Amino acid sequence: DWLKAFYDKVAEKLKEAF
Repeated sequence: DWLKAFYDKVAEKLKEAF
């Protein structure tokens, strides 16, 4: 579940970025 966690966490950082 930590991975489902790194997934949304990756789209969040990339969301702010661009």
